Order: sequence, then C-alpha cells, then structure tokens
Amino acid sequence: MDIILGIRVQDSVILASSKAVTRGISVLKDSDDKTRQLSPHTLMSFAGEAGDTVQFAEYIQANIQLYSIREDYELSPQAVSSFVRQELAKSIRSRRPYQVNVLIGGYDKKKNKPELYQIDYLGTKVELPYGAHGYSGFYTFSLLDHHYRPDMTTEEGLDLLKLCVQELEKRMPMDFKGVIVKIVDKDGIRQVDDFQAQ
Amino acid sequence: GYDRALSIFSPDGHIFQVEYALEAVKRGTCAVGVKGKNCVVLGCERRSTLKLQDTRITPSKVSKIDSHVVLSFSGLNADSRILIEKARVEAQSHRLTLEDPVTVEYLTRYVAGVQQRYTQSGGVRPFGVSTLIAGFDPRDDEPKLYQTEPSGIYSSWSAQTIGRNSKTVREFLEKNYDRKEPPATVEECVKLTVRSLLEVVQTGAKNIEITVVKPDSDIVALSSEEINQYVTQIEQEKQEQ
Amino acid sequence: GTGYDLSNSVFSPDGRNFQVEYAVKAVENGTTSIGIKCNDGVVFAVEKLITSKLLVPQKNVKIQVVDRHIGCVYSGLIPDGRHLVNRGREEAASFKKLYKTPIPIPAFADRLGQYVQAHTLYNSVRPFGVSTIFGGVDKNGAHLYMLEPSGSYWGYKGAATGKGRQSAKAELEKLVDHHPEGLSAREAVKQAAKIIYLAHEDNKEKDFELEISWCSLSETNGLHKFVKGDLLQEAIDFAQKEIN
Amino acid sequence: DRGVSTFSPEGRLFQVEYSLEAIKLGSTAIGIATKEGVVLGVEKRATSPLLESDSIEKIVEIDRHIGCAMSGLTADARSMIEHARTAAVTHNLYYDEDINVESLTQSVCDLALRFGEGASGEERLMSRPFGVALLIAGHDADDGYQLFHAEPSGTFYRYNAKAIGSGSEGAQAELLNEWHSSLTLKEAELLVLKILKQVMEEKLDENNAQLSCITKQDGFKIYDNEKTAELIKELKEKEAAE
Amino acid sequence: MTDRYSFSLTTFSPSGKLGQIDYALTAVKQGVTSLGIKATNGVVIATEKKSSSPLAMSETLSKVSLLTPDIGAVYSGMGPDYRVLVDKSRKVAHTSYKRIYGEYPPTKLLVSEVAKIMQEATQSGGVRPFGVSLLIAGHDEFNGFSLYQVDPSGSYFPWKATAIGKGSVAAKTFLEKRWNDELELEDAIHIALLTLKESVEGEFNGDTIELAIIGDENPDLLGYTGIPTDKGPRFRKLTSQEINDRLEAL
Amino acid sequence: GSRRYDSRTTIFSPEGRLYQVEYALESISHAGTAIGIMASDGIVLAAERKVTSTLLEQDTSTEKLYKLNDKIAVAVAGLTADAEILINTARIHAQNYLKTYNEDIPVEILVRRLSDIKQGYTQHGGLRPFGVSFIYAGYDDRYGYQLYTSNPSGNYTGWKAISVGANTSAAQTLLQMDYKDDMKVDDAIELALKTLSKTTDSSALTYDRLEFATIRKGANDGEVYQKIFKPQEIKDILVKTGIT
Amino acid sequence: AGYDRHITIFSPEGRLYQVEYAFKATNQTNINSLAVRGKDCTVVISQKKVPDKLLDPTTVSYIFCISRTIGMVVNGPIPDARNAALRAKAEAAEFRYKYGYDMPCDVLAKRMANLSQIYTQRAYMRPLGVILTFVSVDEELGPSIYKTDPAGYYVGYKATATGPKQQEITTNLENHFKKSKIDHINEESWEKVVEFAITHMIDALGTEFSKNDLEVGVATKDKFFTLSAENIEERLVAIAEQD
Amino acid sequence: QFNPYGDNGGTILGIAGEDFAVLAGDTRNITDYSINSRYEPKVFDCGDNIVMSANGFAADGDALVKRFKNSVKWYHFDHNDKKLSINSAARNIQHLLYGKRFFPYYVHTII
Amino acid sequence: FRNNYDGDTVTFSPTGRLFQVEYALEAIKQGSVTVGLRSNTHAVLVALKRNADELSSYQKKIIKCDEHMGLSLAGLAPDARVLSNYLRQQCNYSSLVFNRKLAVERAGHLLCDKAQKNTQSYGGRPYGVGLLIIGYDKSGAHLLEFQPSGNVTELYGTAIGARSQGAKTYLERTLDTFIKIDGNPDELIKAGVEAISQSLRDESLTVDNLSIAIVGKDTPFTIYDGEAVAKYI
Repeated sequence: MDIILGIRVQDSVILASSKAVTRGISVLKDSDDKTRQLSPHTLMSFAGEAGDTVQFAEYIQANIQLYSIREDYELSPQAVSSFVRQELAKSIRSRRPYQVNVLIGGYDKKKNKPELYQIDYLGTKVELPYGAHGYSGFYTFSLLDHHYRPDMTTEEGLDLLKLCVQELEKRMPMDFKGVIVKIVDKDGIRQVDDFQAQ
Repeated sequence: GYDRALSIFSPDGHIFQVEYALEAVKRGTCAVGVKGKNCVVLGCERRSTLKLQDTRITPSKVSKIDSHVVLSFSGLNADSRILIEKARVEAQSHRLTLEDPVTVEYLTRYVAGVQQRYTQSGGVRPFGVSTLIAGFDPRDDEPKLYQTEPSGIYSSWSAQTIGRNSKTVREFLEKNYDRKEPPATVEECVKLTVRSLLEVVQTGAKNIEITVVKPDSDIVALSSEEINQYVTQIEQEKQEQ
Repeated sequence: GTGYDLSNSVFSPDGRNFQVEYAVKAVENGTTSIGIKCNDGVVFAVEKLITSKLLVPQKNVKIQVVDRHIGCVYSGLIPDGRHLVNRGREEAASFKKLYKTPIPIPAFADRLGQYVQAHTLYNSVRPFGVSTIFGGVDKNGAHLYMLEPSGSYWGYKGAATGKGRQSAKAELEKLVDHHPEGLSAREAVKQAAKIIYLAHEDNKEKDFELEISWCSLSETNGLHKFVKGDLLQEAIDFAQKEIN
Repeated sequence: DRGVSTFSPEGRLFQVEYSLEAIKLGSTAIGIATKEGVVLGVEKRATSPLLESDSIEKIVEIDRHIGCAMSGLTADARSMIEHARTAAVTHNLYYDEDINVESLTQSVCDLALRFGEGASGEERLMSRPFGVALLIAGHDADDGYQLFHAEPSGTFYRYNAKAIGSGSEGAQAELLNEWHSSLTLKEAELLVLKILKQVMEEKLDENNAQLSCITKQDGFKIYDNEKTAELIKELKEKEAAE
Repeated sequence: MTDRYSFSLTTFSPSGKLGQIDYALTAVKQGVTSLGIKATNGVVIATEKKSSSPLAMSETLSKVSLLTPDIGAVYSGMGPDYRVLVDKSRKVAHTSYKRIYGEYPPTKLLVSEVAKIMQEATQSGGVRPFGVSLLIAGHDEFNGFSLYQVDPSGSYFPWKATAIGKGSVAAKTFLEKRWNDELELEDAIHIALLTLKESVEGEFNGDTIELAIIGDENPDLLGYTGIPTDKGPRFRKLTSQEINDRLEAL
Repeated sequence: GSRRYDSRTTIFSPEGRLYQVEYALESISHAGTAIGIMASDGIVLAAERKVTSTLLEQDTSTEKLYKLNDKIAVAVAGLTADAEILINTARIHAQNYLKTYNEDIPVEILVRRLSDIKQGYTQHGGLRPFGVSFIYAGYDDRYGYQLYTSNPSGNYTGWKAISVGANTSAAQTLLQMDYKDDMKVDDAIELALKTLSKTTDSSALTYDRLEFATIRKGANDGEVYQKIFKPQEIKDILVKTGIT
Repeated sequence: AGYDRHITIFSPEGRLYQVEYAFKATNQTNINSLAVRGKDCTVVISQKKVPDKLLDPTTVSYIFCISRTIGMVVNGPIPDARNAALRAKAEAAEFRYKYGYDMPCDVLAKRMANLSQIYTQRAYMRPLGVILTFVSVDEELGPSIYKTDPAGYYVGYKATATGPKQQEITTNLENHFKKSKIDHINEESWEKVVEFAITHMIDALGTEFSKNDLEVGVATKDKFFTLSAENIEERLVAIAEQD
Repeated sequence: QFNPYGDNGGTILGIAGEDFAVLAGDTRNITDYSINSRYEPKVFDCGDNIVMSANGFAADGDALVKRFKNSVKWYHFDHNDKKLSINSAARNIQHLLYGKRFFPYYVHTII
Repeated sequence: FRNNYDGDTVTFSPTGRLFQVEYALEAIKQGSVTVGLRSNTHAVLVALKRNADELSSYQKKIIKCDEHMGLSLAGLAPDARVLSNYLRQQCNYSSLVFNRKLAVERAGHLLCDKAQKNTQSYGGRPYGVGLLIIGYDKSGAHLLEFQPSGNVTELYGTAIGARSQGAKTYLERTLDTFIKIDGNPDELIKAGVEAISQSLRDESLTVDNLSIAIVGKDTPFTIYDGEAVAKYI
C-alpha cells in the first residue's frame, strides 16, 4: 500500500504521504498528493483501493464544506472524524464497501490544541500522538515510540518523520517515490515544499 | 400521495397561485441590490412589528450559498430556507463534479428552475419568495446581480429591489443609477443603496442591514455603526439645502 | 340536503345509490337481449339495430364467449360489456389454471358479480352501464344468469334486458307456463328468435339483424356455439311467420 | 372544483384553451422561412430600464441545425428546451446523424398533453399544460429549411412564416401579404425587423429586439446587437425610401 | 379504487376551531357515562352496560377492557371506534415495548401511544377523528397507580378521579365532594357505585354495571407457578356477583 | 371523485397568506400563555396550564414544558398531541446529530430542522398544519443561552424574552417594559410570574396552574442544568415573589 | 359544509349520516329474519320472496354457508350480502390455516365488525348496507348468535330478529323468554327448534307460510346446513297438527 | 448447471466493392458433431438496402437480427419513412449490442 | 342538469349519459372530414387536410400502423398519435410473437377496450378523436369506424367530421356500385374522392389539401399526397 504517516507535535499535526501511484507494472505518477482539505484547519490523507480512495475523500470534503456554509462555522476536528467514522462504518456493511483508510489531522481552534485521528475502512477510529495505515506502522512505530515527545516543536517533528521516511526507504521493498508533507496548525494548512532534502 | 393540481390556468390565462405567491412577496420586507464597478451591495429592511429580538441569532436576511455568492429575498421566510438549502447543496455538488464553483448566473438559473417546478407539479404550491442573487463568477471581477420570482422567471439587473414599497425604491434607483458611471467605489455603491432604502425604511439605523460582496469571495456585512455613518452623512446632504 | 347522486359510492337518505340507478337508465336505453334456459343448455339472442346499409351484415358480432362453455350477451354500453367479459375471461382462466376443471357457471357468475359490485364501492370509478345475460353447461346442469349494474344477479329460467325487456319477459313467462316439462335447445333457438322479433316493436322504426348462440350438452357438446346458416334462417322464418 | 383534463361542451380542453390565453399576453416572436435560411425574431420587452436587456433569452439553440423562439410564460419553456436538446443529442448518439426538425418538434409536442391528476394512459405527472408556445426553426437534408409552431395542445403546424405573442393576429396578417416563395435571407430579416417594430409597444432598437437565423452552412446563430443595429438602420432607410 | 383521499379531513376553521374534533367530542357527550377513581392502593373504572335489547347478551360486550396485565381501559362514545382502539392498544404495547424491553409499558407511555394513534386520525389523510374518549387506569413499578383520559384530539391528562359521557358534569361534581388522598380501594369502588347510580335510569345491578380495578397482584390469575418474580396481574374485572354484594352496603 | 371534499390546506389567499397557518395561529391564541425570558446567567420558561379541576393530578402532569435534550427544552402553546409528534422527531434529531458528530446539537440547528418540518406541511401534502407554537430555551458552546420561537408557518426567530399563546400582545408589552439586558435569572423568574399574573384570564395565579423550568449553569459545577420545578417548588417561588 | 353527509365524517351533532343511511339500505329487500338457540343447535329463519316468475327460485338466497361450522344470514341488498359472505368465507379459511382450528362465530363476527368499522372511519370506503347474523354451535360457547351492522357494532344474543318488522319479532321473542325464564328453546331436536322459530315468526308477522316463503339454516355440533323446500314442508306440516 | 449459450458454428464473409458489397455465409447449422440443417439461411435482407448477419450462437443471432429489423421498421414510423443509412444502422446496432453488455449476444455480427 | 353531471367521465347523468364522452364526440364533428370505403379487394381512405393560415401546412390525417393496416383521424391530432401508436405496437407484437398479421377485426377490439378504460375511471378524459381504420388481412378488405365512446363498427364505407353526413349519404347510395370495384384501385379512389367532395362547402379539394391512402390484395397500405393525388382532382 501507499505510505500515510501522521504525527501530532506541540502545536500542529504533520501528515506525510507517498507520491507514487502504481498501476500494475508501471508507476504512473510520482507526484501524487494523497490528501484533501476538509476545512481551513482540518486535513485528511488517505490510502487504499484505486477508485474509492479519492471518491471517498472528495465526498467527505464536499459534505464538510456544505456544513461549513450552512452553519457559517467550522466543525471541530473531533466532529469531522466522528462524521467520517460513521460514513466508513456504513460503507462496511454496504453492497460495495469503500476500501479507504484515512488519517485526519486538524487544529481545534476552540481547544487550541492539535489532534490526529486514525480511521481504517472498517470505521475503526482511534486518536493518537502518531499513526500510520498499512505496513507503514511496522517500520516506523519503533522509532516514534522511541523519539516521540508531546512537547516536540514542529521542526523536531519533521526531523523525526524524516528519520521514519529513511527507515521506510531502507527496509521497504517498494519505491513510493518519496512523500509530501503538510502542517496543520492554528494558522491553517501549508505544505513543506522542501522535504526532498530537509 | 397528494397530487391535486393547485397551480392551474384560469379563463383569462392566469395562474392564480403564482400570482398570489407574488402578493406574499409584496408583503415581505424590502430588499435591494446595486452593482458597482467592482462590487455588488445587498440591502434589506428589518421589520418592527415586534422589537426585543436577539439579532445575534435571529436568522439574517442575506445568505451565502457559497463563499463568492449571496442571496437575499422578499416573501415567506420559511419558504426561503428551502430554496437556500437546495441552492447551497447544488453549489457544493457543482464544485464536486465540475471542479469549479458555480457562476452567479448558473446558481440563479438553478434556483429559478426549482421555483418554476413548484408552479406545475401536483400537491404543491409555489414559493412565496422572490430573490436577489449576487456575487462574482470564479476568476472574474465583473459583478453579477440577478433576481427571481415565484413564476420561475429570472434576469440580471444593474440595480433592483423587491418587497414592500419596492415600487418606490425602484424609481429612486431608476432616476439615480447611471449605467454610464456605476458607483465606482465600495463606499459610493453602499451609499446609493442606503439612500434607496431610506426612501422607504423611515429612519431605521437598526432597520437596515448592508452586505458588501467583492471579487474573490470577499464578502462582509456592515455593523449598525458603519451603516449609521452612511445614514448620518446622507441626512446632511438633505439639510445642506 | 341534496347532491347524493353525484358521487358513486354515496348513500342517499333512503339507502339508495343513484349513480347505480342512473347506470340502469343507460341499460334500459340500450338494445334488447335475452336468455332462454332449455332442458340441457341455454340460448342467447340479441337485437342488432341496423343504423344503415353501410354496416357489413353479420360482421359486428355482439355475443361473446368466455372460456369454451360460457356465453355472454349484454345491453347498454357495449364497451363496458366487453370490459366485463375481458375480466370474466381472466377470471375463468385463473380458475381453470388452479383447479383444472373449467369454471362452473355459478362460480363464474359470482366472479362477475363480485367484480361489478366492486365498482359501486368507491367514488373513483363508474358503475357498469350494462346488464348481462350469461350461462352455459357444467358438471351438473345448465345455468342462466342476469347481472345488473348494482352487482345483483340471480339464476333465471328466462331473462331479458334492454329497450324491449317487458315484451320479452311477457313472452318468456308464457313459455315458462306452456312448457312445465322443459323446452329443448332446438325449440329454444326458434322461440328466442321470435321473442327478439316481437320485442323489436319498441324499436320498429329501425331495421335490425338477429343473432343467436347456444350451449347444449346434446346439440353442441356443452360448448358454446353461434347459430349460423340454415339453423339460423329456420329460426328467423319461424319468427317472421308468427310476427303475422 | 373540476378535473384539469376535462372537456368543455364544445369538445375542447379547458386547461389548454386557457393556456393559449396566457400565450397571447406573451412577448411577440416571429419566424420566416426562406430557401436561404429561416429567421427568428423576438421582442425582448424588459419591464424596467434597470434590467440588463441581454439577459433576456427568448431565442435559444437546441442543436447546430435547430433553434427556437418562445412566447408566453417563458420559465415553462426551460424544461421543454432541455428535453429538446436531449432528444437531438440522444438521437445523434443512437444514429450517428442529425435529428429531423420535424421529428424534434414532434418529440417536444409529445410532452404537451402529459398533464392531469391521474389520467389513465401512462404516468403524466404535470399539474398543468405549458403556458408557452414555440417557434422551432431548423434545417435537415430531407425537408430543407423548416419553421414549426408547437402549442401546449400538443399539435404543431409548419409555416412559411408565423408570428405568436401579443402582436400575432396583426403581424400574421402582415406576413400573409409580405411572404413569397422567393424571399432572400436579408429580405426576411428586414421583414421580421419591420413587423416587430409595428406591433411592439416600444420603439424597436437593437436592445429590445433580437434576431437570429439558421442556415445549412453555419447552422444556428443569434445576431449580436451590432449586427442587428445596422439591419435596423438599413430598414429605416428602405422605408423612408417611399 | 385507491384511496384518493390523501388530504386532511380535519382542518382549521377561521375561528381556529377543528370541527371534526369538536364534533367527535359531541359524539362522546352522547355516550353512556363512565368514570374512574384513584385510591391510595388501586384505581377503579366503571361504566353502564346499556343493553340495547333484553335479547342481547351484555356479557358478550365488554366496555372495560384489559390492555396489559396492569392496565385497563374504558370509554364513552362510539363502541366500534373503541374496540379497534383496544386492539391497536394491546398490540402497540407489544410491538413498541414488550418486544424491546421484555416488560409491559408503564401506564403513561401506553397512554401516550394510544394518544398518538388518535392524534394521527386527527391529521392523516382521508379519515375522521375517533369518536371516543378513554379513561385508562394502570400501575407500573416506578409510577405506582395512575388514571388518564384520552380525548379525540389526542390530548391526555392524569386525574385523581373524573367521569366522561352523558352525565360527566354532574358526576364530576359528585366526585369532587367525595374524593380525598386517603381512600382505600374499597372506598373508591363504593364511591364509584354511588356516582354511577345517579347516571343510571333503570336497573342498577351487577348485570347492568361493568366495573374493573387495578390493585394487588392476583397470583391466582397467573395460570402457572414456579417463578417468584411473577405474581399475577393487577387488573381484575369484578364479577356480576362481586358487584351486588357491594350494592347491598350502598 | 374525491376533489369535491378537498379543503386544499396549502393554498394562498388572494392576499398571499396561508389560510390554515393563519387559522391555526388563531387556534394557538386561545392556548395557555407561555413565556421565555433569557437572563445573562440562565433562561426561564414559564407556562399557564389552561383549564384545571380539583381532581386533576398535577404531580404526574406536564402539558407545556418538555425536555428535548439535556441542554434544550421547549414551552408549548397549542395542540398538546400535535406538539408531542413534533417534540419526538425533535428529540430523535438531537440524538442523530450526537451520534454523527459526538457533540450536542447546537440550539439553532435543532430549532431550524423542526421549523422546516412545519414549513413542509405548508407547501405540500394536502394535510393540515400542526396547531403548535414553541418557545425554545437552550444552550450550546457557540451562542450560549438562546431563546427561540416557532409557529405553524415554519418561521422561527430569536428573543431575549417572548411569549406565545393567549394575550401575547399584553404580555409582550409588559416584558418590553421591564426587561433589561443585565438581568439575572432570579429577576427573570419574577418578571415572568408577574407578566403571567397580569395576563391570565383566571381569577388568581396559583401554583396548580403553572409549569416552571430554568436552564442554568450552576456556578458550583461548570456545566448546564435543566430544572423543571415541581408543584412544591412552584408554590414556593410563587409566595416568595410575593403573589402567595 | 353540506358534504358531511356524503362521506364518513362527523356531522356537527357528532353523527355519521352515511352510516345511518347504510342502515336504511338494509331494509331495502323487505325481508325479516330471526335466530334462536336450541339446547345444542342454532336456527335462522328468513323470509324468501321470489316475485319474478322467470327467476330460478333455487338461486335466491340470503343464507350462506361461511364455513363447515359458521352460518350467516344477511339483511340487505344481495350484492353487498354476497360481498360480505365472500370476505367472511375467506377470513374463516385463512384463520383455520394460520391458527390450526376453526374460527369461532363470535370471532368471525368481531373481525367483520372491525372491517365495517373501517369503512366508518376511512372516507374512500362506503359502508355495506347489510346486517350480518352469524350462527353456529361454537366448540367453547355452544349455540351462538352474533350480529353486526354497518356501524361496526356487534354483540351476541339469546335470540334476535332483523328486518322491517324486526320490532314485532323481537318483542314476541322477548315475551316468550320472560315466560320460559331461560335463554333458549329447551328442545333436544333442531326440527322442533325450527318449528318454534317458524311458529313465533308467524305470530309476530301475523302471516301464514307455504314451503316457498321461508328459508331455514341450522347449526349443530360440527355442521351448518340449510333445509330444502321439502325439509321445510315437513316442518310446516308438523306445526299445523297442533293449531 | 444450466448454460444459456450454445454454438451453431458456420462462417460468414463480408466484402465491400467500390459501388457494391456482398455478405456471404454457409447454410449449415450444427451442434457439436451433429448437423441440424444443411440449409438454414444465416444472412438476411433487412430493408433500406441493408444485409446483416449475426454468426455464433443462433438463438442470440436471430434475436438480434429480429430486433434490428424491427428497429428499421420503427425508424420509418418515427422519421417520416426516412432511409436508414448504413452508418446509422451500424451505430444503432452498437447500442442494441451494448445493451446486453453483461449478458452478451453470443454473436459476431456484420452488415 | 348537465352542468352537475359533466365535470368528469366517472359520473352518469340521471338519464344514463356520459357527457364528458359526448363532449369528446363533439370534438370529432368539429374536425375536418375524411372518408373510408372498400370493395372486395381494396380499402381506401380519403381525407381533407385543414390548414391554419395560407402560410401553414395542411395537417396530416392519415397514419400507417403496419403494412396491411392504417387509419384516418378526425379531431385531437395528439390522441390519434397516442392511439395509432398503440395500434402499431399491437400489430408489431402480433407479428414478432406469432408471426401473424393482426386481424383488422381484432385491431378494432383493442382500440375499443383502450378507449373504454378512459371512460370509467376518475382522473382521465376520453380520447377526443375519431378514426377510420382500413386494412387487408386474412379475410379480405376491411373498414372500421372508431368513436371515443369505445364503439367500433365495421362498414363498407363511411365518413366522420364536419359535414361528413354529405359523403355518408352519398356512400349509402353508391353502395351496390363501389362494393364491386374489385381489381381496380383507381376507380375506388375516384369513388372515394367523389364521396368526400359531397361534404365540401368552404373550398374545393386542391393538390396540397387532399390526402389519400390505399391498401389491398396486392397493395401494401400506402399514402398519396400532393402531386401524387393530382390525377384525382
């Protein structure tokens, strides 16, 4: 599967997601952005079944934007994830289930604290300091378990991720063509356009 | 299961339920819209049949269907909610499938269509509403101002008004709006709006709410003061003569 | 108050249902038709007004068959009659499909009865503008029936409806009296031809065309068949003779 | 009350007749067919100087070889045009060719009588008849240039020229004398432009009137204001010329 | 065919009245009187068995019905409407409660259910309000004993004691005079019998009077033994005999 | 057909008004008065029980103050039964929102939904509108204490203090005359009782004829609490405010 | 306004005219019927009037065989009666199928009463202009008589009568019982119970009966059958040798 | 289990000349190793100067040809007897065929 | 009277009439005339097409249902479309399923039963068009007359519409004559045109005003218009 990493530091959430999109024997694209912005302060990365992956992401995005308009308000990260878990939990017992796994990272402007949610296609949600979907966790959790600290700075977090990505590039069989990193904090969502060598 | 044809033709070729829907609009609070050279302004009067309200929560008259388009109306409030909801959803749907937010015209054409449908469908009565839809097309700076009515008809205007005494205020606008030189400033555009509402609101600093829409999702509603200031500067224009 | 006669399933203050009654009027205003029960079957006959020389003679058949042993004839609004026979046909087909044995005349009568009665229950439908005489031979005898718009129906020895119903009834009653042992199919055919001729006096203004059919356990094998050619002429003459 | 699909003693459908009365109140629209093309013209008729006259769309394109003008309750015509466009497109998808103008028209008229509260014949769910008539003009290889008039009655007629709307009985009378089998496209244009001027309450200018045509070569096109403006001038001249 | 009556048959009149409900009530007012009294340890409901012919067997016609083993109902108004309401009530008690919580619904809720049913007949398409008023008496572990009244409007209220039908006005008065918050079941039964007597023209005996009570559990009326927690129904209809004995101490 | 008996509950008067809505409102105007006053530290809901008897059980009663959520409560004016139908769908809505977002439903959101439901019966269905007006008293972490009001038409609005039902005119004037932004719950409780005391069509205002409920955020806690006063609790507050 | 008399909605007095008028319809046939209970049987008597000579007397009846045990006589227009009968038969069969035992007379009555109650409340269904008298010798209640009307009402009787001259038949029976002090005809044979039925029928109507003026149905343990013109004649002959 | 398809063999050929065209096919129809008929025409004339053949599973072939011819008939009814051009016929058939995309006409067709 | 009994088809007048139907019938009489007649080998339909203005076309009155059957309309054009279409399907069905051409007599029964359905149910309206169906089947030539009432009759010849009575009498007279025009179509058509002109009064049948259709023994129902009918004017 694709790499979907997430880590919640002191004042933000960082999402690293591989850029490769392989179909069969050829790597069709090496610049894929496996993420959608649900609201100014909430970002969701995803990995899974070919078509469902994006379809689901865009479907959730559309709904959140609609809610935002209707109530002229931005749902809390928690709210958004509970909405997403419910969607996946429905999809699991449906005719053709959405096989998509997601990471939702957002900054709760009311609580002034960053939050990271991990939800698998079964609608299994759990909140963490750092999470990952698929095999990604197997290679990186021992590192994060080790170097993770609640008070880490956004810069320390990126350093830890870089470390993880390196272990991933070393022991993992597939070339995921590197990752795209994004920060979600009190000021919104921005992309670290320089991780190809940070 | 109820499909009684409520909107039907009469011997003179009229559809009374639609005509009556209009009568409901006449009774609604006035609403006005004027387009500048780089903006559009929406004004609406606030009733006073009962005052002791909680303005913070009491549903406002100008609504956003999206971040770049707004819609005001005159008529039954409850009816307006239904149209606004559908409009907002169609807005998000359009972005989802076309990968581009709706143009003002398109969004107007949609709302109008919804209305027209209620004029020839069984078991339902027409909307007792008329609307002003304003905003800026994506990546476009030319302002847009549209209007719709229960009949389902719609068209764009340089400035227009609907609601009680819209007759009066339209005149004001007809002899105070030069297409040659439309209000080239957000300030002078908003002023012309207030001036038109004053023709009917009869001193109502709290009875007048203005919302200014600029290109690229730049929408903002004025506060009593901001508006109050425009009124003040306008009453002086009169006395100074 | 009033208006009790505008909606179909309404009861007037005297427990009547005017729409049904109004339907009858349509029936009375129609052509005359009759049914004669003989000793081993039944005979059906009907008056066919010849509006002009343009009508292809013998072609516009009015009597209808249901299954292979039931004969139906009606007076009033023709279309309503066909509609009813259509139903009767499905009605019978279903019965034979499930029970194998073709539908017994009585059973069949009730099917039409229930269906017609049905159209007097709601105001969203109109009662049937026809009275139908029908019957045939079954497992135990021959039966003759007449169904009114009210859904009401009974078994008859002889039956008539339409413009000249009174004449017919009168004539039929004579037969009943003058043949306590029972008429024969052969006889009934002629007798019927006569009664149509007589009853045609309440319509003497227009020329008509006779039509007869019969169902006899011995003459037709229990199957409904139309009286054509010789047997027919023989009856026409038998009548034309006693019409003078 | 009374059913919406009831018959009058004179064997007419009330809702349909009344429908035609509303059409009479509608803006004037005129069509002229010629062996060089068909011209469609309409009276914009804005209700206030503040209304941007070009947002008045009473002439629309159904396909490249078919265009139409409306008159009466125009909002009612939207779905009619959607259905028309879909029919044309759909026809092309199935048959790899252009839909015949007549066929397209027939398809539209098919919607007409699909109204009522429960008429036993299918599923005609539409509380009332359409309150708008239509002038469908187009071209097809089998019957060259054609002009049709579709009414809410479901029936449609073909005309060499036809005018519907408030100034119809008058304009039609004009067309009756002005039309001949050898008119040219320009003649037709001026002609439409003229009759519109006669029946229009307003002084016809390139802002309260709109022209359009359809020609085998360039298909259906709506004349922009400048193009018409001149055609109006050319007419003023030819009229003052005697 | 097909019910084309999809619109309400009950609507607001200019004065604000809801005619059909009003008329429904009028129908109730014509109905034989029935009443209910709540004691400290039980409730009693009673009505008159207005035999519409001496040939008719009044037993084969219960105006007092059991809804659940702890709830009974009685009415005033149209018997047929009441009958179907009872069937519906008994069922809703199962479908919307016993089959979910494994226990019978508490008086107030069952009442709420019945009320809903009636309310809908006040607004659903093509129907008329029920032409009856009900007095339901029951007992549930957490609310004890209670007595409610349900009108055609679908409205309901709790009473200490009340009457409906023909002579409700008089009966209500007579009840106010004799009711207190210290009555023992018998006392109420007694008071019921008296109150009912005024409303009765002819014969007044255990064959013309139908009366039921909601009191102690009747293990003798359970039908089986072995389960301690199951002690029997609190609802018991008095026998023709049981009524007469009390009529002597009238 | 049926069309004959169809009232057409969803049409416009030539004046563009909704007959049924208007009439239903008239219905409401005869219902016991209900008041809602919003103080800086809480909200007060007060209602006058229409019609009562000595035997009426008031401990088990609740005909005007209903709990929707742990943070939202409504005061009813009009058809109790209709109200309940709505109250229930209101309650379900709150729970759905909770299950979907794991956050209590913001007051306006709930109010709007319920209002739209009413609006529906106004534009389609051929059914009669609900003869009910609600006063919504609730709290959420976005606007805190809010007071809303909805009627049969499907319209709703926010207030600092408002009344519904009988003599709303008198009531509104009295409230508008003594209401102040900086008010305190205890002040509102009093103002409420006074207003009702001066609008009642009954002799005096006794506890047996009142329902009282307050939504405060007990300082000694930090959360929102709803308190529906008991007969005894009303009898008290009634004496204290000096009405004995 | 005035339409509160065409459909089943309340009149301002709280009445349902349509139900009342339906009741009227029940007498349209101008036929009286009555039922009484024997020691172990139930009998129903009904007048049989065949005016048209062209009618086949054997196909003219208002007494039906709902089930092997239930017997139903109808007072009202034949079409509604046959409608009611069919439904009743269908209901009886289904009930057996679903529950494993014969539907009790009183139950079938209640069921039919309920169906009628519906036409009383729903506006698209008109009531049936009939009055149904069901009888049988229930396996739990014994001889049973249960009758329903267009109002949806129903109840059991010791004996009952229906028709234009119902009142006389009733008071006649009423009296005989005030006398006998029992709620049934203390007879062991149904032949005698039938004779009693026919007798008291004559006294009340003040009319003599041939063997083609009556229609008789008899319910017994496990069976309900109708008598023939000849089985009737036998009855008529016996009563004769007593007067 | 029941198999909805079968193979009646046979072969068809279609060649287009500058101002003519031919569609040939043998007249043998078989099942496995047996011959069902030595003469069962496989190529048909469908009007508007069109010849069509749907070789493969006979039942499906006939159903298509039958359905197409009937499509021609209705073409005339719906468009004033207009002739159905070969190109139009083809596009029409594409739809006829794709209509059973998930339960195909087991046939290879040429016109 | 009437006024209280003609609001819909589901109501009977006190005399037993269905005005809504009768009203429908009226729409027929108001419609342009058309005539039908047959011999023992052919069946012909002659129709007078009406025109709005002198700029409008003359509306078609003849519709082909199959190769052996067709009809002419008089009244609401749309309804003829609906009905003729339903007739086309019934033919198509008979052929596809039974490989049997639909009997003209049978086509008539279907048409009748379809019309009857709109005269007994609430909500509908009767069809407002008259139809003359001719066709050659397994029992020779045929001519049918269809009334919205649901009444369909088989005749040798007839006409419906305005002044239709003229031709109807003429035919009733020329009976013995045309019924023998076997083997000669031209003659039957001429005999047809002569019957229709017996109902003229306004104008005289022109080339783009006359419409003729024929079917028979060795003639697949075909329609002749304009120039094609010139040799008959």
